[PDB]
Amino acid sequence: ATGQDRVVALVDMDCFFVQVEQRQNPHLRNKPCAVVQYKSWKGGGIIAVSYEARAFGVTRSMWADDAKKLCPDLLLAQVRESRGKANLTKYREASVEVMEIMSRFAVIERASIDEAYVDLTSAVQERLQKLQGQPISADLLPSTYIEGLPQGPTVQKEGMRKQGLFQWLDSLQIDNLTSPDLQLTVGAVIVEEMRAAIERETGFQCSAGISHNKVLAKLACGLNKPNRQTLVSHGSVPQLFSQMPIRKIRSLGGKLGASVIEILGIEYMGELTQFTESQLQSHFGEKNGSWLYAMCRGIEHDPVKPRQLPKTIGCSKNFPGKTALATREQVQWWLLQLAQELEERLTKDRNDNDRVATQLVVSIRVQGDKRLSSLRRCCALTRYDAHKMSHDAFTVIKNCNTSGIQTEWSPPLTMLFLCATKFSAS
DNA sequence: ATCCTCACACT
DNA sequence: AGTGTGAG
Ligand SMILES: O=c1nc[nH]c2c1ncn2[C@H]1C[C@H](O)[C@@H](COP(=O)(O)OP(=O)(O)OP(=O)(O)O)O1
Ligand SMILES: [Ca+2]
Ligand SMILES: [Ca+2]
Repeated sequence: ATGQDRVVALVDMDCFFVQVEQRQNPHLRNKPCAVVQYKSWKGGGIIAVSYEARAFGVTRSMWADDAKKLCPDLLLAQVRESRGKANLTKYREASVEVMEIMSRFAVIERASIDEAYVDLTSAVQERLQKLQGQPISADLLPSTYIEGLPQGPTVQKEGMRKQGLFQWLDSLQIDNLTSPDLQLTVGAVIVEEMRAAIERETGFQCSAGISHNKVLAKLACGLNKPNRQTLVSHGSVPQLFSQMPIRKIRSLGGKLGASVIEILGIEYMGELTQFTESQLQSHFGEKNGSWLYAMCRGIEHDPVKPRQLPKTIGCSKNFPGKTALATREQVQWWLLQLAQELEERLTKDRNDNDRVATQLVVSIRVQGDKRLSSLRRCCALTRYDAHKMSHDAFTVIKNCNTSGIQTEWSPPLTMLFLCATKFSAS
């Protein structure tokens, strides 16, 4: 079981929110620019950064005022605000554009607002039969890198890419319709078409990874950005993983990746191969150890889920520091703002996707607590009605109020969160 | 004071 | 049902 059964692609829009504003505002194209939300505090937090601005070291999470110190000619687009909070509608809608184009080629899994996995196994099969037995020309792959090539016995980047592609296509066994390397190559030709279709029909540029599973696809995608795709073959994995830091593989970027590194005394993904599956399972659990055992050999079976629609519709606002909501009527007003956006997006969903949400999830944070949420509670969602939702949300969080007064809210609320979930066909 | 999101595992 | 992790 070499884990070469499937062809999987991960497509990822290049600096997506920036492109969305650059498409709409041509003055911003091919310039250092970023997208920010909320202008008042330190110029606004940066959530997306064009590749021109990145070369000055501008990053996400920075304050816009500080980014202007790194890049004085940085241009800024501010996220729409509605009802006193950020409104992402323009980007969800531009996201819909991209998901619908990709869905014309294969079944996709929406992984985030701007990336989708594609299972190309079947599409590659059909294309292999229409392809008689004729060779794959390099012109079919004008923006594809083959990771690990060129090797063996040109100083500029496009030169390297071409030499690597040529070495790869020279040794392609195009007479064997079951060689896994042929299938990825044909998968990559389809992804070139997918990416040309996206750019022509939206103007949005993107990168893609093509491999045999989701984690290699995602890893491959970020090896050659922007506006390029990378094929990571099963055979490339030992050299690729030998110096790949663990935290770079999807889901090892957090506490678990930190435990793998610490407990085992290792640094790179390839070092995991020296351990038995029983050993990995003993340190990290049955499923995490089985998964680590196979993943460090480049094998993973997580399937491409057929799901293009989010499972939850959510809507939240932080109230940091001195702004924490300390009165009962303050908490009521913002729950109404939240419910009002929620209601408007839910009714778009019902009309667009023939489904209804049946459960309302209310979360709050409390000043003094350490974590994202401090409490989560749930009631029934029977009506796309902003007042009822916010009345029901208040009902189910009223007793969190440690205050003895009735008009006050102690401890003050630092976050409000409303989430419709548990959708059913309608 | 990166804010606002979404999926999923664990219990 | 509620919590926590990991990601965009
Ligand atoms: O913390 C965040 N808070 C609010 N919004 C965020 C956040 N993190 C990412 N986002 C939004 C904007 C980003 O454009 C889009 C895709 O995210 P993401 O793929 O990670 O980065 P990106 O498309 O901007 O650049 P790139 O893929 O070329 O590295 O998600
Ligand atoms: Ca992405
Ligand atoms: Ca992206």
